Amino acid sequence: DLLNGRLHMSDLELVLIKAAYIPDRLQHYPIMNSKLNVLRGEESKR
Amino acid sequence: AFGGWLNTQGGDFTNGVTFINEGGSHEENPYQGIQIGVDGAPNLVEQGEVVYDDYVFSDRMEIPDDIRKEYKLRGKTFAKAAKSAQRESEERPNDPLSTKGLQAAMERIATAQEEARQRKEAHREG
Amino acid sequence: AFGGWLNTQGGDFTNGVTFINEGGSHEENPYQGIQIGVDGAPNLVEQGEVVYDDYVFSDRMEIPDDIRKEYKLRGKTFAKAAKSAQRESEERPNDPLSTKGLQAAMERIATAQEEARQRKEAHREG
Amino acid sequence: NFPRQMLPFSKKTKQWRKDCLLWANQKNYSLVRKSVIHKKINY
Amino acid sequence: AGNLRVLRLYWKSKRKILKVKSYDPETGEEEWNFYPENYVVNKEAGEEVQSFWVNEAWEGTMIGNEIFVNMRPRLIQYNRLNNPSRCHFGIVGSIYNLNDSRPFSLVDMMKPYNYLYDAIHDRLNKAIAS
Amino acid sequence: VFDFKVVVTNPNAISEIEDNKKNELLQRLQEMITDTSISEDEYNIKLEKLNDYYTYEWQDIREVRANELLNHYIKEYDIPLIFNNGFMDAMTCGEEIYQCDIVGGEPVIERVNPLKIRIFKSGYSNKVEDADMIILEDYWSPGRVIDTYYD
Amino acid sequence: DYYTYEWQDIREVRANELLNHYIKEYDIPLIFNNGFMDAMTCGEEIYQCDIVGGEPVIERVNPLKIRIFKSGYSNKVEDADMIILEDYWSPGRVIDTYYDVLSPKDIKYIETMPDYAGNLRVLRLYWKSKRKILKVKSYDPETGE
Amino acid sequence: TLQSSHITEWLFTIHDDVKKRALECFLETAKVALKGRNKKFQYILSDTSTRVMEIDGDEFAEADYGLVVDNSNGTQELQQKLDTLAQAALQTQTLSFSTITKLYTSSSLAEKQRLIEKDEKQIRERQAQAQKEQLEAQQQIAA
Amino acid sequence: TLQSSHITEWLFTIHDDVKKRALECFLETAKVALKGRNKKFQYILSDTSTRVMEIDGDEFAEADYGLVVDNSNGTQELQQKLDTLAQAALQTQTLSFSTITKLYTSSSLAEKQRLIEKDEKQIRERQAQAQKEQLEAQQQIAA
Ligand SMILES: [Mg+2]
Ligand SMILES: [Mg+2]
Repeated sequence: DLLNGRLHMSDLELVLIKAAYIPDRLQHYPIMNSKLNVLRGEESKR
Repeated sequence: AFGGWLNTQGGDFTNGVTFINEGGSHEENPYQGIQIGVDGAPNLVEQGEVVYDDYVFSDRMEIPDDIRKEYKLRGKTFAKAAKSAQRESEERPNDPLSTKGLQAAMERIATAQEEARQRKEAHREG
Repeated sequence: AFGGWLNTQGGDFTNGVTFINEGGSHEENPYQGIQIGVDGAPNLVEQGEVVYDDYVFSDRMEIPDDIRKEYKLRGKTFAKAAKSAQRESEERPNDPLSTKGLQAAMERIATAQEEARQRKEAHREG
Repeated sequence: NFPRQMLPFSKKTKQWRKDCLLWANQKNYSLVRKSVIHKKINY
Repeated sequence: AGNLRVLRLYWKSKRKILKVKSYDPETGEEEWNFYPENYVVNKEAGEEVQSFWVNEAWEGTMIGNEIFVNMRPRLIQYNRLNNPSRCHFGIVGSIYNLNDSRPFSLVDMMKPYNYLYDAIHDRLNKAIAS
Repeated sequence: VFDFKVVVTNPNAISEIEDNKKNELLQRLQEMITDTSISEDEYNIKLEKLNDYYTYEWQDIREVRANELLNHYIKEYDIPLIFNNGFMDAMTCGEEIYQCDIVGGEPVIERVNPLKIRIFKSGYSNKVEDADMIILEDYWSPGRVIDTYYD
Repeated sequence: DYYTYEWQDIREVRANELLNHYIKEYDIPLIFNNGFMDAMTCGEEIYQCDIVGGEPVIERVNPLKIRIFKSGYSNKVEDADMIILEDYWSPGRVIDTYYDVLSPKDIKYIETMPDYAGNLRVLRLYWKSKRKILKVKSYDPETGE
Repeated sequence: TLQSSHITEWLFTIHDDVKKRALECFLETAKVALKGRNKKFQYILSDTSTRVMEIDGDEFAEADYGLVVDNSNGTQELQQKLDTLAQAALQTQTLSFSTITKLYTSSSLAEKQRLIEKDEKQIRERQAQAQKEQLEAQQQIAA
Repeated sequence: TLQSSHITEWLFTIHDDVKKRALECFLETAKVALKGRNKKFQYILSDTSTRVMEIDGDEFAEADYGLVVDNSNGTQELQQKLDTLAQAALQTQTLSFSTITKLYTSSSLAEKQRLIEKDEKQIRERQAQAQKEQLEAQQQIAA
């Protein structure tokens, strides 16, 4: 899900939401995708 | 022509059976027949008969019940029996199973007609 | 067809046994049998017999108790004994152990049938 | 209701195929595709 | 405009076929073949027959609401040599997804940044105006 | 680079059935050239033309036919532009779909809009060919329906 | 020219022919790329080999849809004794894989489902059973070996 | 820029896979189209190509006959090797300019392979028979 | 970048091992599928390849017969050596164009090895019989 751009707020804190809005939910910025993309792209051209 | 052909998608696909219609009986046609080809050079056919792999199914003839029960024919005349055997192949000329089934059914009906013909000529000569 | 075959995963795998079924007795078949192959050219077989490695196991013949106790057969006929010896090999035709066991059992049953036929022939000529 | 497809070829008549097409007209969800609204927003 | 709604349906129907076990006349080599349901098994020759239901691709097109055209099995059966049930339509494609999930396209990952860019540049435009 | 050629996966793999089919094709061609050639006037020309096919194989003839079909239609339809448009759509949606069909008796290949296709009954399958039911709803011009369904 | 060949050479030629043809046919490299991504995400890379329709096929297994039991702290998947693969297949796929064994009752079951997606839960069990086999010691008749 | 190209090589790889499958589907569609009484295929195909359809089994996929659409380094390498081989054959007076043109306008690797083989065989046979002719001429002169 | 490539070469190494084992698995799967009455294998395989299954050793893994799927520097070096050696053999008139194409279209190191050996033996025998024929021609002239 992280690689597909979904952040589970129950995976980084205790949730004291289910509404898809930032004032209580947290944005995800996919900065990990490029790192794995480099390696898979190198795998193809080996 | 809708007889033995599937003219769809801008093409003309055939299952091999040749619906020979619109000409007329041998006696009613001044050239005595449609004259499909030249091979006996006068290869003549009438409106009721159909052809598959250069062999003719007679529409004038009838299937005796003995030959209906074994070889399991459906039509009353041999031509109608082939018009019943090829119905599944008419909508799917490119299916390998349909071609094999048509090949087998056509062989069966051809052998049935040969048996009918030899029986008839034997009875007539008797 | 399920006769000595394991048709699974879109394939046709056999253990070498040929269940020659659906034909009929020698007298009831107009062609005197199924005529599996040409080699004596008329190699005829009936519905109850089974073949392994071009050796025919006969169904009309029975198993003498003397030949039952030695070689440890199970069926009342030789065909039934072959159908009982190859039960394991049907579901696993690829296993090396199954092939070795089938070869050994078929050799045993073949020797048993040869002994039975020899005894019957000697008794009849007696 | 989508008509029965486990039939002989003879019983797959004109009305059967028309029923199939009428069902298709009567109509989406998929397990590995985004919604059409998402794609339209992207475009 | 003056166009016609053309709805084309593709679907895999199920067809009854027969697997026939027949012996080679010359050699004692049992063989296999596939035939339609109308094929009569040749008894008196050892032809064992078993019936299977097998996929078959069908098509049909509605034009407007009154026209019904080309309702038949697809004449292009993308058949395989050994499997009569392996067929499909002319449609070929793929999803650029990860592990059976929905596709997280490039536009999807760039879109939040574009929205933030639009918001910040709206602030910039208001500041310029003021 | 766009060089999509049909290639024999095992060019040095020949079997009895391939040889039999090659012999059937050569016999058929021999009968035809015997029929068309008018009493030795160009019969030897046909033998000269078909003598170089004795060193061919069944797989070679099939590969040749496939290559001429694909080459001609790639050069005709400008298929790489279709693939470029599909690639852009894949970037936008992660879905790249193409339809191949027979129109007017010729084969044609078209790019399916992802918003105008309904794919039903797939098994978490990444490929579109595994789907059991597809609906394509688009608004065609009258000319196109007549060009496709005149017959 | 095959008189100059050897048994190992003929076997190698056959194996290379098979792998060459099927690697070009299936684009096995793309399957390996997807498996590499799955491995980087999970630390797990799995592939299934099977016969479907009479041909050998190769698939990438979802790490979330394979249950591996009775392994010995082994990083390899081949060492497992029981594997359950639970996935949802389309009716077309199950008929494409099991036409030769599906009964008319089962096909009616496929038809008679309500189909409110319309996929079928295909659970496949793999388990290592045990068989009783005999180790028989025999002397070569010609030589006392 | 290479390490940046790695980031999108996954996208390009799936694209090439989709292209291969689409071309295979189009090839099968064309195969079916051949048996539809279209005279266009009489012009873009040769004789033997138009008689392949007469043989049985044309209704099945080409992947089941050993033929696959391929765009890989292997096929491009093979094409390059064949082209340089033909160029080397032109030198040494082994391969004729007409057949060189045929190779340059072939579009099929096996076709050019068989052309090279044919010309090699023809030239070697001509050399052998010329040698025999010279030897027998000398022998009869001595006789 | 090389020292950074070292950081992920462990991932790539285990990936290569998994790929090797998967290909051995697929090879055994194909071996079992061979003996299942499929006509596809008659097209992608030769006659000897289809006849190997008739021997009673086909039920076991190819690893037990001295055959392994391998992608290591040894095999690439052996391929490069064989190809360069064939190129050197083409010049000096020791290897035929047809057999060169067969090497380029082999996929098996053993097959191309045997092709090179066969061509050597054939050409050496032809050379030797040429010398013998010339020598006896001179001898009978003198006689
Ligand atoms: Mg032309
Ligand atoms: Mg081949």
